Parts: sequence; C-alpha cells; structure tokens
Amino acid sequence: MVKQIESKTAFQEALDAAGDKLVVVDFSATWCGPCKMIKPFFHSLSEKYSNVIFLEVDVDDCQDVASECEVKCMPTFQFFKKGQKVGEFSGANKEKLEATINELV
Amino acid sequence: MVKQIESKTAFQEALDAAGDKLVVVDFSATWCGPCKMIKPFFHSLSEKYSNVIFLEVDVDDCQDVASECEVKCMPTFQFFKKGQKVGEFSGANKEKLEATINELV
Repeated sequence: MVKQIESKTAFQEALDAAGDKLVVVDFSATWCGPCKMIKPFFHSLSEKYSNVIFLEVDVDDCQDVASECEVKCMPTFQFFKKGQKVGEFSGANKEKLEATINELV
Repeated sequence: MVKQIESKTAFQEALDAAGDKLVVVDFSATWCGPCKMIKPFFHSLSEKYSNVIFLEVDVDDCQDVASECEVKCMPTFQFFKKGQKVGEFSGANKEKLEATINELV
C-alpha cells in the first residue's frame, strides 16, 4: 500500500526494488492542509493500482531527501521509472494525479 | 533588522506594533535551498529599507502560523499593511521581492 520512507537508504532501495514499476512519491509535511486533504485519495490509489508503488516522504523527517529532489511546494508528486524521474507536479489536484499515473504506467 | 518569529503571539503583536509600516514576512524552511540562497539579500533589504519591517517564520518551528497563512511553496513572502495581507508570492526572485516592496510602501 503506501510505504512510509524514513531514510535516504530506504528511498534508494525502494526505487531499486520497484524494478520496472512506476513509483509515485508524495512529498508531504504536517503544516500542509492540502497534503492532509489528499492523503485518503492517495491511499485509495495504491489499492486501486497494484502495479504502481506509492511512497510518502515527510520533508520534515527526511530533510536530505527533500533537498536532493528539490522539493519546492507542498505537496509534490514525483514519478520514477527505473530510477529516472519521469514526471513531477505540485498541488493537491486529484484528477491530474491519477491522470499522470495512467500516462506513465 | 530581520526579526525572528517564534510564536503566534509574536507574529500577532509584531503586526500590531508595525503601525502603518509595510511588513514583509519570509516563510522559510531548513530543507529549502532557494530559501538559503536568498537569506543574505533578504537581510540586505532590511538595512536598505528602515521604514519597512522584515520578519522570518521558519514553518517547521511555527507550524500553526504556517497552516494559518496557508503557505504552499518555499519561500513565500506575504506582505501586510495594518494587519491586512496586501500581497504574497512564492519563489526566490530578488527583483520581484524588491519590486513589490517598492509597490506597497
């Protein structure tokens, strides 16, 4: 379902264990009200799509991974296929989230 | 110079002590590399303009004030005149920062 990332090691290895699957990462934070509003739809998507991997990084716990991926706005969704970043956008837009997933799967 | 805000009380009272002056607030965070890149220009502006008040809120310490002002991206600058928010933008753009200050002074 949604995998909670708590280190750079786990981020790196999960992208390595994903194989050829799409990985969608949600960069969220506690003070972000839109990030709270979209957490249930984010979790529903992981159950709807079994062949996509869904990760969550709270920028406050993983400030290193947050600076590396150059997160600007809350929430940000970055999309990875074989360790290459293939997409990214900011904002809690549910249609575009699922729309981009269906584009990169 | 740049006043460090560490509570909702200090945010509220500084906007109250500003009187009729412009207050520019910098919503920053530790993991934000652009927020680091623009901190010296932010501090230079407080010395250049003695008749404007310059505040800094780190969103990680003041998560309440951060949710209330509905901060989305790092950094955000919100502009206040007599407690009314008169402007806001996101991004570490130095010309627009100073350009908006000269517009609302």
